Amino acid sequence: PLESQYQVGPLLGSSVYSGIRVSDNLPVAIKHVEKDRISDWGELPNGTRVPMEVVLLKKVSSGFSGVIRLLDWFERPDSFVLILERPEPVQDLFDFITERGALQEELARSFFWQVLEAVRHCHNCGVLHRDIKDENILIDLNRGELKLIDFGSGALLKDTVYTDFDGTRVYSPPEWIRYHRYHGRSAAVWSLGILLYDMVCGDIPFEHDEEIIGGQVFFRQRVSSECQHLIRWCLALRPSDRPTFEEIQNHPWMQDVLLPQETAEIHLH
Amino acid sequence: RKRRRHPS
Ligand SMILES: O=C(O)c1scc(Br)c1Br
Repeated sequence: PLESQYQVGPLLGSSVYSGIRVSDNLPVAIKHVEKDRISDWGELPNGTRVPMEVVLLKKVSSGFSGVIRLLDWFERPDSFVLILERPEPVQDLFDFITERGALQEELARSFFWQVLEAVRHCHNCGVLHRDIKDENILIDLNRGELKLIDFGSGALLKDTVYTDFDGTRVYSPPEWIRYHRYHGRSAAVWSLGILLYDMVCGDIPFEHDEEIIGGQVFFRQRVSSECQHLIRWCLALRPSDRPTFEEIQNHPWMQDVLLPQETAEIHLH
Repeated sequence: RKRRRHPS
């Protein structure tokens, strides 16, 4: 019972539909994925061959966190359908930055901190997202909580080298651009530096390969010296020179973060 | 310059 358990509404993007669970009127998002277009396949704790996205979502689904929750899924002849919990009201972080421009550092701090906690949660669950970007972050405008979405480019986390990548190139690290190789955590930290710059400057720093490998970060907005330092550290050209997640969260710019509800009341309501 | 989304 798939069409009987959810009322399907309008297209949110692409193929993802707004919907409501009939059992309790819970807002959901209904994501359809064509079998023919699936890159990596995995097996569930049952041996059922499913899209890796499903595997990764079940591994991070445990509990409450800043990660989108997979509520259910179904297999169809030519597709899989994914049922995700949908915040309401919501805006994704790309549209938010487009409308607001560069974010006040207090707000960027709260947002960036929540993305850090969410990505730590992924890594604790054995999952590498591989496509951190403002487009893949939802803001619950009433609760002030961020949610990481779209694990369609993710992978199981491992300590050895990755040689495949299907995320967003302008958030990919120079070792991928130059050598088509990267390690998971240090590549994640690079994308987080791109995201932090995006937040405090109003757009990402690099559009072209030469910029990505060039190692120069120009600040187009007024940005505090502490924040600039964190960004430049996350964007170190050598992966081993980048900070760990713990070093990011202990950085002086990251202290005295607002709680989510404070964030909503001060900046979103 | 123009701000734009980037595909995966
Ligand atoms: O609009 C979108 O692309 C998506 S993907 C998962 C959710 Br929940 C949503 Br509201």
